[PDB]
Amino acid sequence: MDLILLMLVAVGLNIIDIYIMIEILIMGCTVNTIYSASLDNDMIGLIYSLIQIIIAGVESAIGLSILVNYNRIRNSEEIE
Amino acid sequence: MLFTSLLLIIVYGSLVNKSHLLTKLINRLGLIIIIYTLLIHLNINTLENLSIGINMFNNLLLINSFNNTIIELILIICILYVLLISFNITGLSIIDNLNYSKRTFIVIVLFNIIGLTLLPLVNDIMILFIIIELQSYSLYLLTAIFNESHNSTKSALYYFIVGSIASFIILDATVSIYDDLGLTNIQYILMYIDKLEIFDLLCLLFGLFIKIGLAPFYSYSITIYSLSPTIITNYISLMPKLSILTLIYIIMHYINIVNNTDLNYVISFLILISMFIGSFGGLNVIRIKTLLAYSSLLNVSYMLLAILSNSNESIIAYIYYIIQYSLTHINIFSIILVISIYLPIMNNMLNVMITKYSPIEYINQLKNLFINNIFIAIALCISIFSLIGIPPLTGFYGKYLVLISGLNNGYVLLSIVLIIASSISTVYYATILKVLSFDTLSFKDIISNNLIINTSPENNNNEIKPEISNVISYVISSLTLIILLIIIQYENIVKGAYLVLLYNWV
Amino acid sequence: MLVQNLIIFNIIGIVLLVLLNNNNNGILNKKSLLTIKNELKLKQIGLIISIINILIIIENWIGFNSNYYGFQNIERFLNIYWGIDGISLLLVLLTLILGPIAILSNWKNLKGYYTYYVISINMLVILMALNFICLDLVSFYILFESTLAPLFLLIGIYGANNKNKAAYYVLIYTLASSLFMLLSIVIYYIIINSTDYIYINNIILSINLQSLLFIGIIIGIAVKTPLMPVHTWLPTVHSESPLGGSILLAGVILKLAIYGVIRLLLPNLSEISMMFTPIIYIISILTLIYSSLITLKQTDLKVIIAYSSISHLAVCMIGIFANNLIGINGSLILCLAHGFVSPALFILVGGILYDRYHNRLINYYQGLSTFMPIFSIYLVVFSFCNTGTPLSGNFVGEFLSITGAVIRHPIIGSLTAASVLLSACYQMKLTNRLTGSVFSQYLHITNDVTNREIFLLNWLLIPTIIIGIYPSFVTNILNLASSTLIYSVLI
Amino acid sequence: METYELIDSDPKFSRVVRYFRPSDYLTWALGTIGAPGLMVLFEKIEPAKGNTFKMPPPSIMRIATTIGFFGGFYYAYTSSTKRFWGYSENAKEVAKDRYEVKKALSEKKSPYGSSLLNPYQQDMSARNSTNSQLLLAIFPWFNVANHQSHGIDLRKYYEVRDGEENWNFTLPPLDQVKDLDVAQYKEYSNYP
Amino acid sequence: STADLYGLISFTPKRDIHHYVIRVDEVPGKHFPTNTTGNFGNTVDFENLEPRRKPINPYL
Amino acid sequence: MIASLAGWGLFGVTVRAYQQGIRKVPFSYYPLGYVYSALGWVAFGYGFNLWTERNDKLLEKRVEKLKESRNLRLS
Ligand SMILES: CCCCCCCCCCCCCCCCCC(=O)OC[C@H](COP(=O)(O)OCCN)OC(=O)CCCCCCCCCCCCCCCCC
Ligand SMILES: CCCCCCCCCCCC(=O)OC[C@H](COP(=O)(O)OCC[N+](C)(C)C)OC(=O)CCCCCCCCCCC
Ligand SMILES: CCCCCCCCCCCC(=O)OC[C@H](COP(=O)(O)OCC[N+](C)(C)C)OC(=O)CCCCCCCCCCC
Ligand SMILES: CCCCCCCCCCCC(=O)OC[C@H](COP(=O)(O)OCC[N+](C)(C)C)OC(=O)CCCCCCCCCCC
Ligand SMILES: CCCCCCCCCCCC(=O)OC[C@H](COP(=O)(O)OCC[N+](C)(C)C)OC(=O)CCCCCCCCCCC
Repeated sequence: MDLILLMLVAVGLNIIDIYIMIEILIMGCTVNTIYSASLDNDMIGLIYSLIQIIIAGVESAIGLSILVNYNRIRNSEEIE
Repeated sequence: MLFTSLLLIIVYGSLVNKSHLLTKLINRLGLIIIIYTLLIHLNINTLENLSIGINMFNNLLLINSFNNTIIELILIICILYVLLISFNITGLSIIDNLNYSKRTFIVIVLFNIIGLTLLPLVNDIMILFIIIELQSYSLYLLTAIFNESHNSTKSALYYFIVGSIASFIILDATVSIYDDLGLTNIQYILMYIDKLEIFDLLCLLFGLFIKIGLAPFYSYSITIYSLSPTIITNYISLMPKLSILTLIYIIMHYINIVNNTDLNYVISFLILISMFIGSFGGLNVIRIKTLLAYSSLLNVSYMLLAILSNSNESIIAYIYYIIQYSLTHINIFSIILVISIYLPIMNNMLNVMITKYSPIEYINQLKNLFINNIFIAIALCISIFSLIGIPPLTGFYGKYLVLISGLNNGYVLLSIVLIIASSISTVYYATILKVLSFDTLSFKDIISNNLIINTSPENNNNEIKPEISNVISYVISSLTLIILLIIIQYENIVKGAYLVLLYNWV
Repeated sequence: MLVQNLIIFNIIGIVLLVLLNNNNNGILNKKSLLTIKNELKLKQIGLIISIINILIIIENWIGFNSNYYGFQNIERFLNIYWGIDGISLLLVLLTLILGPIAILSNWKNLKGYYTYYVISINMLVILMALNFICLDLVSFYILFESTLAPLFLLIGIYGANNKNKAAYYVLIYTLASSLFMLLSIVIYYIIINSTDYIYINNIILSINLQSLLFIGIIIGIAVKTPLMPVHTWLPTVHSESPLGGSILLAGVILKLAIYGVIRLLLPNLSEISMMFTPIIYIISILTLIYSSLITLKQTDLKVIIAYSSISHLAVCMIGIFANNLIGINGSLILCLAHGFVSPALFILVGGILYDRYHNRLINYYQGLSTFMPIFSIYLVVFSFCNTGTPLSGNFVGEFLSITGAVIRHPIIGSLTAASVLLSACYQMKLTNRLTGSVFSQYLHITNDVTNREIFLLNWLLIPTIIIGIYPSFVTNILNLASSTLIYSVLI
Repeated sequence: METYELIDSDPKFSRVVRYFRPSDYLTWALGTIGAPGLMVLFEKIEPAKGNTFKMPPPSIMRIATTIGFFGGFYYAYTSSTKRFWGYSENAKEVAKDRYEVKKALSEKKSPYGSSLLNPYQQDMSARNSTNSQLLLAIFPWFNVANHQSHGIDLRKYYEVRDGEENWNFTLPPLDQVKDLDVAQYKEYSNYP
Repeated sequence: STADLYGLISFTPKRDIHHYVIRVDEVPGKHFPTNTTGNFGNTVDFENLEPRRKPINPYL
Repeated sequence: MIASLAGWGLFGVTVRAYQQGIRKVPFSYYPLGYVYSALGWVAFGYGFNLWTERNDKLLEKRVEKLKESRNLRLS
């Protein structure tokens, strides 16, 4: 069911919904890293997992700021 | 030098008052920083010492002669770009003040230069993910530096989403390699190069192919380059390719150890499509930056053929091609920024709107450049004929060396296709030359008192006032003659490329 | 003492013209004295430069040994080796001779920018001349395609109404085809590590690889001679390019394909050249026959001359691919003779009639001998030279090329004799119309051929007659060089 | 390849600064004043605003000197480092280094010096700082620890070279020198 | 001479899974942050370590 | 080496001369610019010659090892 690109329907029809999809996709990689590190008893993989969480948080902030300013520009006359 | 000086500039810029003059002088400070960085790097890093390859910072980074050459190229090209914002490009306040409006312009560039230089040096999958995001985030900020521009913010929104998906693919590939092997250091992974899924590295390359606008992911790159300001498009369309292509060559160098034929075919398939879209795509377009975006896609495809072959001749071909293409890229965008002073002023059909961010936006805005400035027009013609591949310009030798690597490794189909694509792309390349000069003899006896340059006041009616500032005109003059007169020193330059080794030794 | 002096002097010549004309361009609103009389003092300097270029090769000609086998005047310059043999020496002289002739043709018939035109013409003459004295494939290709950039701008700026279409045709036809020749050159540098003339001539490659290399090289050559069916660009370019551009294109550029066969095919791909010879003859014979019949239906005056060059160079291709000395010498003789008669026909059509009436349609002209007797004398004489009438160099070239073709292939090579009839059919039908009947009702009486146009016609006619009556001036130089190109094992 | 004797693969920050030649301070001073000079030079080449020369404000001159001060020191630091690495002529540095090491050995003191870092941290610190000068132009990182991974053998300091006989240095065996790995694991093999 | 020179440089030596360059100069595990002596599965003795493979410098 | 640096200085004059045409000034405008331009590329030419001379030494040393590798292959 994945090869027919079923996930393209589960994503909503708003720009912020695309942002949510990216966070979920990146979160799946981090969960996989924790899964492998825990089985191996490897703290190096848990270091990688922590880095992925911190880096993904930075990505969300930058993307939101661009989207905030993009919404600001349209409602920017502010004559009142 | 970069990191320490960046912190000082960050604090200093926020302390002094907000003004165009201080921002321009701060931009010159950034120019000195990059120049000092180049001097320090050249003092300690040499080609001979780095031939073996030296690990750094607990083997997280690995520098060799191949990596060092690109870093030196990155610093040099960044110096030429800062000259645009550190000096006048047209001499007119209404046009030039855009570069001096944003104080964080030089700060964001210094952030990206750190990412660009460290990316080819990555030796761990963890630091690979960290650095690729460091470079990607800096590009998003630079694309959105003009936050009062609707197109600039829209492009950055597009850039963020496409790059984030590519970063996820890159992260997904590295995580899958860790699951199979449990190791994060690349050199440790090379011990198991014959026991890991080699198509996981193809997933890694797919993320890198997105970040360089390769087909089928070309569409976002063309849209972003056309909408972004010319001063921003000049950076974001060249700098990411300097570092990512170098990293792709290293990854392909490791992949060729197992020599997976299926891996080569998939990359060949993407190169074949990129040559089709790169050539036929630019045939029917009216924007100059849209035309250059297709030109960028086509030339990256030519370099990828050298990268895919990954042999001794590929090192010579790639190093030469990336250096000469960057110089041609700088020269063309430098001329485009300057020639905005020859635009006629209305004093209407098609209701054409031109903004201050992209004064030159259409190919036909280059009309009568042969009459307006014969030396600048010839400089553009030399650059365009280099992209075509007319010998003995720098462009011909780049394609000549790429063909050598492609045909030596047996890529007969791609070599023939790249030459058909070159002929097809010559059509839109020649269109630029047609606009510049083909109406010279009919418009020689014409009067133009409505040009932008005509609005510039004179000093005393006796001073010989040049139309162009000293710095930008000198850079165009230097780059044009290097492209034209490469035959004089071609033999020695290739000998320098002979000594760039990626673990060849003997 | 040749390439170094030729490049340095011409580069200094280019700089000298640029400094003088572009000194006062700084929105001075000036008048200046160099621009007086349509920039006479700038045209004169460029004309002097072309004359000096001829003297440069003459100094090396004095030391040329016709009894010495191998390249002479071997020189290292720009990391490139340069040399001269019998075949190269004559082709260089022809290229440099047409320099002043091309400049003098557009002396006072350009709308402006004479300095740009003069520099472009001299640049093209030197670049084409250097292409005959390079000693490797890479250097051959560099000069083979370097002429495209000056020529593309020259046609697009100084061209006729359809100059835009002509500029696209010459740029794309001659580049897309030459790139296939570059592929064969790249293959040589991959498997032999060198593209030197002497080095690659001694290497025998596999019969399949020679077939692939021959096809790649012949595509670039066949488009440039040109041969059917890749010839359609040439009539468009000639009918729209300026007269000086037509002279260089018809007199020099089309001869690079014949010289390319000498350097790139015969001594290095000798085994596959024998196999390809029947195919080359079939293409060239059809090129000769079809072009002559197509010329009978053309209405543009300059297009008719353009198609005539295609038929003659088909004979040159036939002669040069014959595996005997008679065919090879005749092909080289015909190239030199065509290098003078063909520009003269363009001068008569595109330089004399066009500069007065500005219309190239054939329906406007008839009975021109009534008020232009001097024009008709040269038109008739050059028409007979173009048709291969004896006492002209074209006859010597055509007869030996036909004879060499019959020696190479008695059955199908005999068809080359049809050039004697077919060439007279279209050339005389044009000349008979232009001189016969009453003077045209659509033309006003005006000046006959002036002194400047008399000079151009006379000094293009003189070499043709000298070569035609005493071709031993040319044969003696060529005999030793041409004998090396023959491949045969008689036992 | 111009190669010389290897002194220290990871020289200490104090050792690099102490071994500065007079030219190293000269290049440090030129870097300090060069950056303000370049701002003057850039204005002379093309003024920031207008067509006439205008001196940059003193606030720009102060920050430019600070940038040049760190830039000059980094250049000097790299030049001195190559002498320890052997990439540059270091006969002056070899003689000074050998005298210091022999003096420390004669006192039964480690040439590297006592460290607050345990055996793992000393090795870890060396891995982070070794060859980090290659990226000193990108970001700084210095060896500010007394670790024992310097890529040399203390045995080569026992042989007497020319001009060192008059030094009158007596060298005890390495196993009797404090703060050395060969003289620490006496009771336990896993604890120094 | 030029043809001979280019043949040497342009020749790419064969690489496979049995012969290729790995840039590791030492064996890890001599010191761990804590609990260095684990299940005694580390059989590599650093007191009797054989000489490592050294990288080749063609310019030296 | 003087002829080499003379050529580099000649190249620097060409760059300045080409700059004058771009800026639309007479070629005698500020003649001191040619002195600055020539000396700038002389400094680049001096460094370029050192780069090429150093590269020739490195190439020869590597060629020796390549010939040894080729001899083993041809046996
Ligand atoms: C002697 C000298 C010879 C020199 C030239 C040699 C090459 C000659 C090429 C001959 C083929 C092209 C000439 C004929 C094509 C005419 C196109 C055409 O008539 O219309 C386009 C056609 C749709 O037809 P339509 O738009 O409705 O036009 C009305 C027709 N009654 O649209 C179509 O249906 C075309 C099919 C769809 C597009 C297919 C594209 C796939 C790739 C094609 C090859 C490109 C290879 C490029 C390689 C480099 C780039 C990878
Ligand atoms: C053999 C090596 C030669 C290489 C260098 C040649 C000179 C380059 C031009 C610099 C000077 C300049 O641009 O000057 C312009 C000159 C002078 O023309 P003008 O009528 O006075 O100019 C008009 C000004 N008016 C109207 C006020 C008088 O015209 C040229 O452009 C001629 C030379 C270029 C011809 C070919 C162009 C494409 C080259 C592509 C290379 C692959
Ligand atoms: C192997 C030997 C190769 C020889 C050359 C190959 C054919 C060259 C055609 C000239 C085109 C030209 O001139 O481009 C210009 C022409 C303009 O057309 P126009 O004349 O104005 O009429 C048409 C315009 N209308 C209808 C308005 C009147 O635009 C084209 O056609 C654009 C497509 C050209 C692509 C050429 C790529 C060739 C790939 C390599 C061979 C497979
Ligand atoms: C209006 C203007 C129109 C155009 C006019 C053109 C006039 C040309 C001027 C004469 C030049 C001259 O004489 O060059 C000669 C000099 C000295 O050569 P060498 O040191 O022996 O080098 C060896 C030369 N071999 C190999 C032929 C023997 O080379 C130069 O300096 C080269 C100039 C740089 C060319 C650009 C390519 C190199 C870029 C390096 C960084 C990437
Ligand atoms: C040792 C190596 C460096 C060379 C020494 C000189 C450095 C420059 C400082 C002098 C002052 C200056 O540049 O002054 C500025 C001048 C003049 O500009 P203008 O437009 O006439 O100004 C108008 C002034 N009026 C009104 C009086 C006329 O600009 C130039 O001449 C530009 C060329 C820069 C120097 C050459 C650099 C070459 C680098 C290329 C190598 C990769």
